[PDB]
Amino acid sequence: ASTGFAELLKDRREQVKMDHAALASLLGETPETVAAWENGEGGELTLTQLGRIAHVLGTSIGALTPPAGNDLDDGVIIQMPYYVYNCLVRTKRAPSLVPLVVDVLTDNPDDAKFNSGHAGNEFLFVLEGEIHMKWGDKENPKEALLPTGASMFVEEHVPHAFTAAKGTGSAKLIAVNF
Amino acid sequence: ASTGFAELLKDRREQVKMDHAALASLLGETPETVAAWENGEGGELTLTQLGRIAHVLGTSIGALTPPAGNDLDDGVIIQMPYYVYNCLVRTKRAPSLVPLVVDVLTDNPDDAKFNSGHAGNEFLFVLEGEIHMKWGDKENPKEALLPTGASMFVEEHVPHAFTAAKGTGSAKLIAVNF
Amino acid sequence: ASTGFAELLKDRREQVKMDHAALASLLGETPETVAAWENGEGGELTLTQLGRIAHVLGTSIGALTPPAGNDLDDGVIIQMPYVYNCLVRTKRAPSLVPLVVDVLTDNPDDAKFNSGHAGNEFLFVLEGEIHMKWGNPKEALLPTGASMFVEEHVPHAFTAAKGTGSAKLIAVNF
Amino acid sequence: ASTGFAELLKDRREQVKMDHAALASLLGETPETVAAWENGEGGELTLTQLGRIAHVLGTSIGALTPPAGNDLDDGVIIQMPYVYNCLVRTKRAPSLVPLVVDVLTDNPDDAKFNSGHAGNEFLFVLEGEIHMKWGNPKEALLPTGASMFVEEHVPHAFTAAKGTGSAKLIAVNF
Ligand SMILES: C[C@H](O)CP(=O)(O)O
Ligand SMILES: C[C@H](O)CP(=O)(O)O
Ligand SMILES: C[C@H](O)CP(=O)(O)O
Ligand SMILES: C[C@H](O)CP(=O)(O)O
Ligand SMILES: [Fe+2]
Ligand SMILES: [Fe+2]
Ligand SMILES: [Fe+2]
Ligand SMILES: [Fe+2]
Repeated sequence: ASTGFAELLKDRREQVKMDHAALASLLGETPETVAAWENGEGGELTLTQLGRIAHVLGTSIGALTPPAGNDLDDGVIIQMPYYVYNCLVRTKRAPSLVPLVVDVLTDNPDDAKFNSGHAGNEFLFVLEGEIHMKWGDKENPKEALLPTGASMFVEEHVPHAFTAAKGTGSAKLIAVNF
Repeated sequence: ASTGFAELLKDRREQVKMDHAALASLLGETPETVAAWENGEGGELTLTQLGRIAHVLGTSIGALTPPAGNDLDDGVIIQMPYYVYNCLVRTKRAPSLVPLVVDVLTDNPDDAKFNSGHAGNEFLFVLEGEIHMKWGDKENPKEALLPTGASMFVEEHVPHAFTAAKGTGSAKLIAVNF
Repeated sequence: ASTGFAELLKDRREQVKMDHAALASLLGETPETVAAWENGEGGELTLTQLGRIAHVLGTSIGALTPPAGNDLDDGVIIQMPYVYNCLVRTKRAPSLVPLVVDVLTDNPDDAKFNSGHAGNEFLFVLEGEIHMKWGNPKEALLPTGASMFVEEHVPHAFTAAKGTGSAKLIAVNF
Repeated sequence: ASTGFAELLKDRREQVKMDHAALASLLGETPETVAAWENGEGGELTLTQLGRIAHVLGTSIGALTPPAGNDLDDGVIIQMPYVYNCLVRTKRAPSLVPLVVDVLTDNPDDAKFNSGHAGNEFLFVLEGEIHMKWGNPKEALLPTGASMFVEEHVPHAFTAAKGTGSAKLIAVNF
């Protein structure tokens, strides 16, 4: 984080044609301190201070910090084996990827509590049982009965909810947010 | 396609400050014909001709044609239920999404024929049996044994191959390219 | 175009697990015809036909066609020297449209609005003084040397300052 | 920053099915502390600590922090008027760095190279004549009014034409 910030900070400062002294003057620091940050010593900078640094450099904290990181072994990562979520493999190389095996333990559609929508698309596959899906306007939603083997796609932000089909006991589906 | 091209063409032409006559002069057409295209009559234009139109407008055919389209019902789309691929739900709103249930009928790892890699990331989940996965350099690859319930992530372009574990008969996995 | 399409078609087809025959039936074509397109023989396909091919493959025409192309000389392109005088453009950055605009009207009371662009815009006052209007509009009198940024979709108009005759701006859309 | 982080933290946490206690244990914090961060009280978290929070949540610090912000006035920002004279910039388009460069060296034999930028660059010769070098370099003598495009990462240098004293360019990085 500190090494990444060090590199990114120096890139942005040079990009806006500021020297150490110029940047220091806008941040209540000495140019020696800014030089220190560009040397990896920014580790203890606060979120608040980071916001100010991003601001004077006309950018975001995100632009001054390193990407999530690489946790892959030559391109891949493997994970061994009302609602219980069994989280599947995730990776910093694709942060929005959140795959899950969901056991649905309520078979009363009236218990379907709607989301407000997701950032990111979602793919679903019914592994066991039958699912009663609802989506859209929670006040008056669309509905579908998804039997085992059915597959579904839910676009970003579309609110949804589901339970197992009425009186069918329980259902299991795999849900992949990407 | 014609209506979309009509709108996009007129947008680009105006964006580069060209009038009908100017654009027509670069394409061996009359300005009336270009006006016609911007009126939805470009339907019979050839791929070759489209390439030339994109070229003189300093852009790509893609920039002059409409996006894939919307096949969703209020945000969602549902599909009812050596290798056999059972294609799951797809959508033009997320073209790169290609989910599959793969039945692996060869349990001889020596039969694993490597890919050359995918455009797009890939999430996998072993539904049945045990999978013998290989990835990377086909000449000397990485390998892992994925039992039922295991989940895996393969980064874009990483070549891979798989069969069921030696002498285990057959395996089944769900593979989601996104 | 034909060769780029041949490569992208094959890739997409393989991507959706379709063999020549599978794709051909959906289009009402023979499998040899599809093989021919992937052999670079798709040059005469019409826009409408491309739309059908993209549709059955669940994608766009753009996803099956090559990028703009490269017109740079080792990464560079140069151009030697209301009236629009178009500056250098490149297929490597299509949305870049730099211009030298001659503003020949100096009656702000009669400026006309450009309902907004798709894309941001950077401007620099080359000569004279400009009277800019945007967004009961927001306004600004801008002397030579002044610079400005206009966000995508923001409507705006320009005129030379009241009775100053004319002015020049550099406008860079990107 | 604190409020943006509070919102993004909660969203990401919910996204990975973690309740306050689940996230707190991984960080060696109490669940009340996490609740406090989502209550906008994360202002004093250090860069290193943010790195740990992002790590356990399998994302980047950037994904948990707000966008640059808005400094426009109804979509517009203006700026009234080798030496770099910085023109208008905006947090709504951070990579836009327009400049008026005073080229005070007129000995091409002694130009020095900028090993390439991250991002494209558009240039326009304001005054005098420029001697550009890029990429045994490629070269070009550019009179006033000439314009040019330099693709990302392409090394380049500028000097006024041999013995012409000085020149001025407008360089727009985007
Ligand atoms: C829990 C929420 O109500 C449903 P999810 O997050 O699985 O989409
Ligand atoms: C068939 C190829 O060899 C493997 P896939 O396309 O499932 O990744
Ligand atoms: C400079 C101006 O932005 C040119 P217009 O938008 O009116 O085409
Ligand atoms: C105009 C030039 O591109 C400025 P530099 O790249 O040398 O910083
Ligand atoms: Fe969901
Ligand atoms: Fe694959
Ligand atoms: Fe404009
Ligand atoms: Fe440069």
